[PDB]
Amino acid sequence: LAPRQVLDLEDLVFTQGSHFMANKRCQLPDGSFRRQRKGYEEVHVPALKPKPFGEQLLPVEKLPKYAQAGFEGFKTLNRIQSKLYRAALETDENLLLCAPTGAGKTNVALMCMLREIGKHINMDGTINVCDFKIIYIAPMRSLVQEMVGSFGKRLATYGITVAELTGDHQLCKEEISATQIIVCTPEKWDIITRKGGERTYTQLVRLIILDEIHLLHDDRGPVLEALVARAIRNIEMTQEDVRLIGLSATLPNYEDVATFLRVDPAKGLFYFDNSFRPVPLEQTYVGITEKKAIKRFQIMNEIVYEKIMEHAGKNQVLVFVHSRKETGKTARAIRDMCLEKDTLSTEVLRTEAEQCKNLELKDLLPYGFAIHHAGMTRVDRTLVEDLFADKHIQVLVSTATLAWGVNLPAHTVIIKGTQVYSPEKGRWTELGALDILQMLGRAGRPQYDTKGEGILITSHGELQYYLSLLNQQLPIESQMVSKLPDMLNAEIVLGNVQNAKDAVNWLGYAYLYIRMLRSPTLYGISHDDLKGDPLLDQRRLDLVHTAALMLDKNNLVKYDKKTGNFQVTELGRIASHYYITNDTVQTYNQLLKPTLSEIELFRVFSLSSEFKNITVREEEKLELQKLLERVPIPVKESIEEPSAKINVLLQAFISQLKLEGFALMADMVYVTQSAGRLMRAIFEIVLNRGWAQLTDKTLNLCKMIDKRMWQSMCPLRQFRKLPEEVVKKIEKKNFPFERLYDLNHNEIGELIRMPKMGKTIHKYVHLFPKLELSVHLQPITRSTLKVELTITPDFQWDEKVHGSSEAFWILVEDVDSEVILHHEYFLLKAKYAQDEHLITFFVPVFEPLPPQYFIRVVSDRWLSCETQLPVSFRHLILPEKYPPPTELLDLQPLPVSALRNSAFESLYQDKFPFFNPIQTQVFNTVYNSDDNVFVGAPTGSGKTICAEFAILRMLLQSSEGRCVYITPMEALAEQVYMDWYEKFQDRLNKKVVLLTGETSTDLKLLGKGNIIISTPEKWDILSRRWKQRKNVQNINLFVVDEVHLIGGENGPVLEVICSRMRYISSQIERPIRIVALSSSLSNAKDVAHWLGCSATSTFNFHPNVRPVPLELHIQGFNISHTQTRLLSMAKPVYHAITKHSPKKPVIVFVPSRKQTRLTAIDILTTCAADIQRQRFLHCTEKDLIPYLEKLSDSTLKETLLNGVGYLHEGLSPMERRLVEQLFSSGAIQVVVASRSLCWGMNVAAHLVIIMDTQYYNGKIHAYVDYPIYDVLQMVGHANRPLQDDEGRCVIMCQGSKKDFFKKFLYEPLPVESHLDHCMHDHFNAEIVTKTIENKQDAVDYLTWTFLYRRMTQNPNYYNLQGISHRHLSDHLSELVEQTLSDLEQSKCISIEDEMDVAPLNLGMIAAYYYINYTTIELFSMSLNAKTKVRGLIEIISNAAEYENIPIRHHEDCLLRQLAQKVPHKLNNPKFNDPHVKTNLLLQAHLSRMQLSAELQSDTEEILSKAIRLIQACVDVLSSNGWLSPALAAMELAQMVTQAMWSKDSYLKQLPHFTSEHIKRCTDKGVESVFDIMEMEDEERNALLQLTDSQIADVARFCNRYPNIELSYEVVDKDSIRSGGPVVVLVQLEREEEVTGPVIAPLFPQKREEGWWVVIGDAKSNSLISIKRLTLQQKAKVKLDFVAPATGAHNYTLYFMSDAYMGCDQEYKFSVD
Amino acid sequence: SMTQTFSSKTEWRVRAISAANLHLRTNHIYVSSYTYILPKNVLKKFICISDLRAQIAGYLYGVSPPDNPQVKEIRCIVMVPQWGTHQTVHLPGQLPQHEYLKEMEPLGWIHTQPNESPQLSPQDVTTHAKIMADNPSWDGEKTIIITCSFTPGSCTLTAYKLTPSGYEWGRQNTDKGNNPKGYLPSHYERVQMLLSDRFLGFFMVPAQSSWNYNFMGVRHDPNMKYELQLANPKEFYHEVHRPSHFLNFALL
Repeated sequence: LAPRQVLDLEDLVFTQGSHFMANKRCQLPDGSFRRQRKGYEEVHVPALKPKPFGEQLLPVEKLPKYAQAGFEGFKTLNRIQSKLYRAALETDENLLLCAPTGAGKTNVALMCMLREIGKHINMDGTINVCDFKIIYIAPMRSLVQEMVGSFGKRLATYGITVAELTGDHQLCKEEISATQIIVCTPEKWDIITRKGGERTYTQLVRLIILDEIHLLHDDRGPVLEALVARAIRNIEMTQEDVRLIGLSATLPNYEDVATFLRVDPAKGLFYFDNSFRPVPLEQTYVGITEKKAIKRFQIMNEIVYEKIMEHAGKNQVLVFVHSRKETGKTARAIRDMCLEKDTLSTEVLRTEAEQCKNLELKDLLPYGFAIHHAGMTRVDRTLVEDLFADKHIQVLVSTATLAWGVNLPAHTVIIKGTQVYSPEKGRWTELGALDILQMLGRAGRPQYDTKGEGILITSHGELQYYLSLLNQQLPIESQMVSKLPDMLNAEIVLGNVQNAKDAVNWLGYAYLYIRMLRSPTLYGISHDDLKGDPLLDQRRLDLVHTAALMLDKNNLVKYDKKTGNFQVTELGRIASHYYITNDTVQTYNQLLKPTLSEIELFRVFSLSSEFKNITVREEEKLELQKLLERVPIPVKESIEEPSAKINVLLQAFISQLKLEGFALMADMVYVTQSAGRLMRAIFEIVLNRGWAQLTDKTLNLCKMIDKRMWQSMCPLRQFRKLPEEVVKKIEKKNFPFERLYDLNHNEIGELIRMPKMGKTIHKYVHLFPKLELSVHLQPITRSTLKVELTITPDFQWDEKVHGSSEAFWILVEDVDSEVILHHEYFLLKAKYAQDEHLITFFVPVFEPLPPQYFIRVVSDRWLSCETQLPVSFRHLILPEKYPPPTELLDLQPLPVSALRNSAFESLYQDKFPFFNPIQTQVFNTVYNSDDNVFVGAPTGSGKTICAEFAILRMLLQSSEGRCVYITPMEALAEQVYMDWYEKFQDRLNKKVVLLTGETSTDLKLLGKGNIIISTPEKWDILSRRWKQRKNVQNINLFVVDEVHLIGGENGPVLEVICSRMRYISSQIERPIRIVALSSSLSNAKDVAHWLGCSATSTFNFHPNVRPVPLELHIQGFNISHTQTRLLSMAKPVYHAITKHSPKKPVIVFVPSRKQTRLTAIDILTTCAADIQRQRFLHCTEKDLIPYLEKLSDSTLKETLLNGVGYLHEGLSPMERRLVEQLFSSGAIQVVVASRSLCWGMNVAAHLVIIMDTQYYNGKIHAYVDYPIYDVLQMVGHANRPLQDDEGRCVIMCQGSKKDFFKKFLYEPLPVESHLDHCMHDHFNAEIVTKTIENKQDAVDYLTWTFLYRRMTQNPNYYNLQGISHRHLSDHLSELVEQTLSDLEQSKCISIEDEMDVAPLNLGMIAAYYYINYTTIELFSMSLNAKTKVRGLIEIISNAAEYENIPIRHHEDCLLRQLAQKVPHKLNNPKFNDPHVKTNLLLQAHLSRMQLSAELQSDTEEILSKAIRLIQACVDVLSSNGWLSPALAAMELAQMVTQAMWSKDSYLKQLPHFTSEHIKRCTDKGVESVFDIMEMEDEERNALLQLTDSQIADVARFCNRYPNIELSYEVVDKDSIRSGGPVVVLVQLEREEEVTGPVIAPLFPQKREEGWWVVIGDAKSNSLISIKRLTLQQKAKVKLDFVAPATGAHNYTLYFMSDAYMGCDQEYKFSVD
Repeated sequence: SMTQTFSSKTEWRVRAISAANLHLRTNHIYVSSYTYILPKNVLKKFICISDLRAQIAGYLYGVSPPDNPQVKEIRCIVMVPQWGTHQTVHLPGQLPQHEYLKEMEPLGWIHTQPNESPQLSPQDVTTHAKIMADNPSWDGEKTIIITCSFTPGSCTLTAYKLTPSGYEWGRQNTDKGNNPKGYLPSHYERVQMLLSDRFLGFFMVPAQSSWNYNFMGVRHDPNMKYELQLANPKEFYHEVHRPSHFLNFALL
C-alpha cells in the first residue's frame, strides 16, 4: 500500500512519439555503403537474399477441410503461412507474428479467423452466427474498408458477414447483431468497450486480431495497451478465454510485445527477418544537409529528377508526397522539366485521357503520369489505380492513402519528403513509422520484379532513424505514460478499477509495465531501486497515485489517498464515453453555466485541450482578421489568441467558407473533426444538468457542425439528395418555412417563382420530419401532475432520407423555459412511422399554479425540426387535498384473551401476547360487528390479522360458512395459504383451499372450502357464473387484501370482482360481508364508500402509525447512465450496512438476476477490504457444510461462506429455501434479492436497501421505473416486530426520482381506476350472464365500480371537464357506446334497435374460457373447415394471451435453430415476434426437448393458458359443424398435456419409459397402455430393465389411466320423422374410483380428465352433436339433433379425453 | 511610409457581447419608493432579452386580485414586432389580440431605456397618449408606463401614470425631439409598483415570426398585423433576429 511520491508524468514522456529512437547506433547489412554529394548524403543498402530454406510448403489440400473454402482458388501456403498454420489452425494459443510488410500475415489472420469460425460448425445448417464475434483491429480507416471486402469475399462461402463500424452511436449497434467479423480502428473499438453497459454484444468476442501492432510505438499506441489490458483482465474476471493475435513489423522488443499479449514465446512467437520480404528490396536513403529554406527545396526536386531519370522507360515510379495538394504539383513539376527530353503504348492512355477529364490529368499524363488522392472521384481513380496495374502509367505521384487502402505495387517507390504538417501538434513533424513502412512496403511488384527499389529522401539528421526503421532496429517502446490519466479514468468509469490496488494490477497488464521491467533506465526508473522493488509495485502505485490526483483535481474522480478508493462521477463518465481528454472536461466543468451566450459557448469549445498546440502564425492573420471582422458569432478575444483562431475556423467551417492559408484549412479540419463529439459532450453535460437554454444552443451547434449550415438557412438544404440551388431561391424570399405545409404544389412554384418544381419542393416539404403533439393532463395530487403525451407523425418516411429510425428529444420545460423539468429520448422506427406513440411521465406542480409548461420535441439530427406544445393550466381541475387520517387512539393493547375462545387463542398466544394499536382499534368492529370494514395502514401493520378476526367471527355464526380471500399476487396467495392452513384447518378443523387455473377443480374447492384463497383472475372466471352457482352467492365473508393495487397495472380485474360481490349482495339480499385491507390511501374514503363501509368502520391510517417505526432515507444519485450509476451505488450500499445495521439482518434489493450475484460479491470484496472479512457470517464454517451440499449455483456457496446470500428466479426452489433458512436463522447477515422476488419473500430484515429503482425491459428495449406498489412492498420488509425497536430503509435512486419518492412514501397513496381502458372482456361477460341487457344496463353497471366514484373526485384524470350530472352520463354513455360497438363489430354481441344487446356464440366462448375478445376474433377468422394439428398451433400462438411473452436478444438464436428441429416448419418466420417464439416453444414441448431454464420458465407460462385456447377452438369448430378439425384439437389437448405428437407411441406416457424401451415393446406385440397393463406380471419386469421403485411408478399411471367401457343407445329408433328430434343416450362407467387427478408430469398445473362425446358423419366432415363431460363413476349424457329426410344414414360416436392419449373410443351406428 | 489600413469595427458586435452579461443585472433590480405588482420572473426575462442601447417594449396585461380591485397584478407581457432607438420604441398600431388576454385587462406597457431620468420622457407621453387615443381600452387612470433604465451594474424601475392634461398634449404632439413644445412635468404622476415572488407571469410572442425587427426595420411598418402565441421570447441577438449576418457568408 501507500503511494510515496507524486510524479511529473510530462517529464517521463517520449516527446517524439513514434519518431523516438531508443537505439543509439544502427548497424547496416554487409553491402551497405555511403556516398557524398553537393548538399545531400546517400546511404545505399543492398537487397537481402532468402535464407537456405531449411521445411516445405503446405498444399491447401492438407489444411483441415472445414477451412479449405477460405483458401478457395489458392494453391499452397507461402513460406510464412506454412510455418504458422499449425499454431494458427490446430491450436488456440495466442500468437505474435513479426514479418516484413506483405510477407503474408493477413492470410495467417484468416487461419485464426477460420479456427474460430470452426468452433460453431455442426452439420446442422452449418455455422452458428450467434455464438461469437471476431474483432479485427486495423490502424488506418483505409485499411479497414479494404479488409472488410477482402475478408468478406473469402468468407462469404461460410455465410458470415464482415462489416466496418460507422462512427454512429445507436445505428451502429444494429449492424453488430448482424456481423461476425467486425473490422475497426483501435480508437473505435476503445470507444465502444468504454460503455459496455448495453448488456453487451462484446461478451461474444472470442478472437481479437491486432494488426500492425507495432503501432504501440506511436502516439496512438496507448489505445492498443488500453484494449489488451481490458481484454486480458476481463478474461480473469469471467474465466472465458479470448484469443489474441498480434501482427507486427520486425522490430526490437518484439519479445516484450509477446509478453504483453500473453503469448507463450515457445508456442506462439514467430519472428521472420526481412530476408522473408516477398520481393527483395534495394534501399536508398538520401539525407539532404542543406538547412537553407528553398535551396533544400530545389535540391529535393533535383534529387527527384535524377532518380526518376534512372528509371525512365525501365520501371514505373510511385512518388510519395504528403498532402493532397502536392500530388498534382510535384507530378507536374517532374513532367515540366522532362520537356527537355522525354522517354516513353500511348493512345490507350490518350483514349482514356479525356474520355475521362479531370483538371491536370493529361496535363499530368504526357509520359504516363498520374495522381491519386482522396479528393478525386471514386472511378476517376478507380482504374486510374489500374491504368497503373496494366503497366500503362510510368509515374504516379500519390499520398499515403494509396499505400494503406489499395493493393497497388510498383517497382520503384520514391518517398519525396518525410515531413508532414500535424495540426494536433500545430507543427511540421516527421511521418509516422507505419506510413514509412507502408509506403516503402509497396516497392517491388509481386511477380514481375526480382527486386523493388525504395528511395527515401529526408533531412540528413533523420537518416539513422529511417535506417533503423527499415532494418529491424527501431525499438517498440510504450507511449502510454502521457495518456495514463485518461486511460485510468476509463477503467474507473467501467468499474474495472475501483481503487489504486485494482489500478496497479491493471497497470501490470500494460505494455508500459513490460518495458519498465526490461529497460528501467529508459522509463525514468532505475536499476538500483528496481532491485529494491523488483515488481515495480511502488512505482506503479506512485504512477496511479499521480494519475488519480490529476483526475481528482479535474473533478472526474473522487479519490482519497487514505483508502485509495476511487469514486466515479458523471463528468468522469462523460469524459470516457465521449473520448475527451480530462483537462478538457474540467474546463467545461468550470466555464459551462446556464446563463451562457452562443458567444461564450463558441469560446468554451475553442478552449478544449485537444487544441492546446494550435497557434496564430503571422502568415495567418491575413484571413483570420478578415473573417473575424464580420463573422456571425462575435469573438471577444484578440486575434493574437489561438482561442480566437479556433473560433473563426469553426464558424468558417459551418458557413462553408474555403480559406487560402495551407495550414489554416488543415487546422480547420482537425478542429471540426473533434467538434462533433466535443460538442456532444457539452450537450450531455448541460442537458443532464437541466439547463433548458444552453441545452437548446448546444444541440443546435451539434447539428450545425454536422450539416454545415446555420439555422437561418432554409432547412430544405438538409436533403442530401438535393441538386437544386433553388433554396437560395427561397431564402431570398424571407418567409416562414412552416407556411409551406399549408399549401399545395403550384403555389410554391409561384412564391419562389419557379413553376417547374413546385411539385418537387412540395414533395420534400413533406419528407421533412414533422410531429404533432396532443396532451392529456392527469392530476395525481395537488403537487404531482401526470402527463400523457401522444406523438403523431405528420410526414412521409423514405429510407433514402430517413433510414430505419429518426431520433427525437422530448423536453418538458418550465414557465421561463430555463429548467428542464423532465426529458427523455424518443426513437421513431420506420415500422411504426405511421402510428401514434404514447408517452407518460410525471412533473411537479405547485398550487399558486404556473401559467403553463412547455413540451418540446426536437430532432436529434435534423436542423430546424422541432414542435413545441404549450401546456397551459388555466383549466386544470386539481383534486381536493386529502382528508386527515383516522386518529390512532391510545388504547391499551388488546390481549389475545379478548378472543374469548380458547381454540381461537391457540393460534396466537404462542407468538405474541398483545395485538398492536392498529389491530386494537379495529378489533371490536371486525369481531363484534358485521359492518363492511376498510383498514388502510402501512404494509407491515399486521393488517392480515384483522381479516383473521372477521373469519373467526364467521366461524362462530355459521360453523360452515364460506369466506373468499382475494390477494393481488400469486406469491402472496401461496404464503397466506400455508399460514392459514395451519390455523383454520390444522388447529381448527375447517377447510382451507387455494384455487388454481382449473375451474373444474376450483368449483369443488369452493364447495368444501371453509376459506378460499384466490388471486383476481381465478375468482373472476368463477364469479362471472354466479347466477348459475349457489356456492358463489352463498359467501358470508369476502376479504380483499392489498386493495390499493386497483390503481396498478392489474387493478381492473380486482376492481370488477369487488363490485360484482357488491352487486351480488344486492341481488341476493342476504348481505355478503366485505373487508378490505390496504396500504395507507390518501383517498381512502372513496374506496370505503365504493365497498359500502360506514365512516366509523373505515380505518384510514397513514404512514406515521406503523407499529414498528420506519426510518426511511432516500439517497439521490446524479449519474444518468444506469450502469455507471449502479457502480456509484456499490460502496454506499456497504456503508449503509455499517451505518444503519452493522449487526442485524439486511436485505438488498437489486434490479436484475445478474445483479444479485454481482452485488453479493461486491459487498464481500468491500468487506474484505475493510479487513472485516466474514463480518456477516454468524455461524462457523462448520454449521454451513450440511447446508452447502447443493452447489447447483457454484458461486452462492463462496458467498454464503462469507456471510452473504442472494436470491433470484434462477436458483432451485429449495436453494431459495436454504438461503432464506440461513437468513431467518441469523447465520447469514445479508441477502441480495432480485426485484421480481419482492412479492414472495419469506424473510424480513432490520434494514432494507433499494439499489436503484429502474429495471431494463427486454421487450421495449428501455428502462422502466419500479411501480410504486413494488417499492412500498420492498420497504415493508424492514419490519421485525419481535426483534427491533425500529425498521430502517435506504432508497438509492436517480436524483430525478427523489422528490417523487418523498412525496409518495411519506404521504398516503392516491389510487385511481383504469377500468375505462379494460371494458370489453367484462362487458362481454355481463352481456353473456344477462346482467347487462341494454345500453342502460351498461350505464347502471358502471356505477357500481370504483371508476365511477373517482370520476367526480378527479375529473381531468379520466378525461372529464365537469362533474355536472349530465357531463358524466354523457361520458358514461360514450364509454358504453364505443365498448358495445367494438364488441358488436367483433361478433361477440348483437345490438338491436340502437339499444338492445345480447350475447353471440363467440362472446359465450370468450367469457366462458376467460379469453380476450380479440383473441377469439382472430380465432373466428383463421379457423376453418380444413386446418389440422399444425395450423392450430399456428393460430393459438397468435393469441393475445401470449402477446407479452418476453423476448431477449439472447435466445434470438436458440430458436433460430429450434425451428430447424420442430416437426412443423413455420410460415414466414420473423423470429422476434412473441407469437413465433410461442409457436416454437409449443413444438419444442411436444417433442420432449429440454431447453434453457429460462426458455423452460417461459414455456411453463405458455402451457398455463394453452388448454383454454385449445378448448376455445374446439368450441368454435363444433358450432360450425366441422368434424375433423374439432377432434384434431381435442387430441391437441391431450397432446399438450402429456407432451407428445399423435405419431408418437401411446407408451411414451409411462414413467421412465425412454427411447429404446418402445423399440423393445414394438418388437414383441405391445403398443398400448392396456397391452402393458397385463402382460404376465413378471414377464414385464424382465421386459423393462427398471428399478423396483421405477416399476411402482409405472403401475400408478396404469391405475389412473381411464378404464371406461362406453354404452351407446338411441331412443325410439323405430321413428324416421323426416326432421324431428333424435335423442341418443350414452352411458359412461369406469371400473375404478379415480382417487387423484390426471397424471401428466410434464404439464405445470394439475388437471382432471375432461371428456367430449361427439356425433358426426365421418364421410361428410360434419359434427352433429357435442357435449363436454367430467366423469367419474356415474355418467349418463344425452345428445340430440334433427333428422334428415332419407332413411339411410350412419353416424359415428366419439369418446374423447382432453388429457390422456389412446383412450378415445369410437362406435358406428345407422339409426335408420 | 504610411500604408495603414482600415478594418471595420461593427458596433453591433460590441453591443452583442454586452447583452450576454445582462443576466447579472437581474440580481440587482431596484424599484423607486392604483397599485401595480410586477412578477419577477417575466421582468428578469424581459431584461435579458433586451439591449443596452436599443429600447424594447412590452404590453402589460393583468387582473385585480379577487376582492382587492385597487391593486393590479401584472400577469402577462406581450412582445410584438418592434424596433427601437435610444429614445423610443416603434410599435405597430395594432394592439395585441388573443383569447388568453380577453379575460385580462390591459395595464399599459413596459420599456427599457439607456439612462435613468427623474422625468417620464416626452416622446413617452406622446407614445402613451397616442395609443390611448386610438384604443379606448386604455383607461388612462389604469394604464401605466414602467421604465427599466440601465443604471450602472443594475436595473431601476419606475412606474408612471398619465394625467388628463398629459393625454391631451401627447396626442397633438408632432415634434419627436427630446424638448418639444408644450411639454410639462405635470403630464404624469408616479404610481405604486411592487416586485413579487408569489405568482408567475407568462409571455406571449408573435406567431409567424419573432418580435425583434431592429436588424430588418424595412420589413416593419406601423400598419403591420400580427397574431400571438403562448411562448417565451428569444434574446435580442438570437440568430433568428439577424439572419443576414449568417446568410451573408454565401457571398464571402
